[PDB]
Amino acid sequence: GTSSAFTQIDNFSHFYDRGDHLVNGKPSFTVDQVADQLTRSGASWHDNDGVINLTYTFLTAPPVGYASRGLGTFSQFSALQKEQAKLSLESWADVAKVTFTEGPAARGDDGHMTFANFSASNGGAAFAYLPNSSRKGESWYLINKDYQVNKTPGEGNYGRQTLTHEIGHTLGLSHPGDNPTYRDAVYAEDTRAYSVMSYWSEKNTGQVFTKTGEGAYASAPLLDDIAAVQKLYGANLETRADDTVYGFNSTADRDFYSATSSTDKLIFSVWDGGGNDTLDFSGFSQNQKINLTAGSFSDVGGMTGNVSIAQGVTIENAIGGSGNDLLIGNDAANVLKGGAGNDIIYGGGGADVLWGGTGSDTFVFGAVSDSTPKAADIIKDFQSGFDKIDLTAITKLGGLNFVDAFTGHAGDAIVSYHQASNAGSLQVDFSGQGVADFLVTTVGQVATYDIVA
Ligand SMILES: [Ca+2]
Ligand SMILES: [Ca+2]
Ligand SMILES: [Ca+2]
Ligand SMILES: [Ca+2]
Ligand SMILES: [Ca+2]
Ligand SMILES: [Ca+2]
Repeated sequence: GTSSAFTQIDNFSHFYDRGDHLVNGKPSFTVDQVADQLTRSGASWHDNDGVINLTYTFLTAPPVGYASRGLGTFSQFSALQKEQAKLSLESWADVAKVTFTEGPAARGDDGHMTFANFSASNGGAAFAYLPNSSRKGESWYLINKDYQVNKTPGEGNYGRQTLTHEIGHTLGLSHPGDNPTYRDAVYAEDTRAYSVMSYWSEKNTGQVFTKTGEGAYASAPLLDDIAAVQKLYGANLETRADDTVYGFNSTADRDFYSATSSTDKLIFSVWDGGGNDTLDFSGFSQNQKINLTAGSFSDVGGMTGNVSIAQGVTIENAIGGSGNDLLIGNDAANVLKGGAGNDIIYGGGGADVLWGGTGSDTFVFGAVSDSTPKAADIIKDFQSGFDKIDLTAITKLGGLNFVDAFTGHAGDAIVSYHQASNAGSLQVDFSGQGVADFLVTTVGQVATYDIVA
């Protein structure tokens, strides 16, 4: 078998797997299947220029026929609502080839949107219309003494998500399914851990974002939402195409991607167009499980399944926090830093740069191809006696035979050290061809007792 360290890596790596199985008695849908699901109405703005350019207006007066909508008193968006609406619009624009410019309907635009408030509860908390309807572009928001949610929308609260969700609807995204409860969902992932369009909380799928008495809602399009809107209008590859840091020390310039304190409740799906990027969750003291696999979920900031990387996005680096984290790389050359605490770092393919940080860290390898002589991982701060290099997924605990030179037998391993440069290495001949087919180099000596095989 394998060590518990690898099992933990393997477990988390698969913990959020989707497709071809039942969850909560419902079929689990992959991202692509949800994208089909969320665009099942067939409605969309139409372009040609390859981009959908929409204009939008913050209504200053009721439109003709307004009074017949049974909405009561009309009111214009306050400056705060406009501000939040613009951030919400932007977060959609960041991921799909759609643009939102404030202004009156124009001949050259591809459609027009309107935002306004109403005061009669009978109208519902808020609502919008698909782009193929006669009220295409419109989204309305309730505000009265009894319902104050839309009055102060802000990063992380339902007021901001409402804006995001309603705009999503005007873009062509329908709700995940047709009193109803999650039990009536058509697919397992119909919760707001996967999509802001869902009416059901993340607790239905097991994720934990916050506790009772507190609200925590993704401010921007989540994983399936991104997939859905990109299916409709194409992926916007131009956003954040240079190097980008997400989380703490964020350079993404988006409130929902920024963290400044250990108590921040991050709920986002990373959309990124290119460059060498990092998920920096170093400011957190809670245990995290960061997965750089495209389309995968991570447990960040003491929460679970709250962070994800969109399909088609390559994120290269991850920085754990103070807790006992799991860091999982992808096929690219990754820089993974555990931070303080006892971490389990898995590089995956390519030559990775691993940092344990203080504590007692474990560097896991699941396949020979993870770290070869021609493309080897480098653990830049290996602390012998405390850190470990785990090869159990490869050896299945069969053990290794530490020697000074490969004898041609499968399982031979060579622990070397070059004092003059404080550089160490673990070479292994798994195939037994008489030469190393697996290599890991370190900064700091490595001893046979630091290896788990
Ligand atoms: Ca980037
Ligand atoms: Ca990248
Ligand atoms: Ca850590
Ligand atoms: Ca550490
Ligand atoms: Ca990698
Ligand atoms: Ca690797």
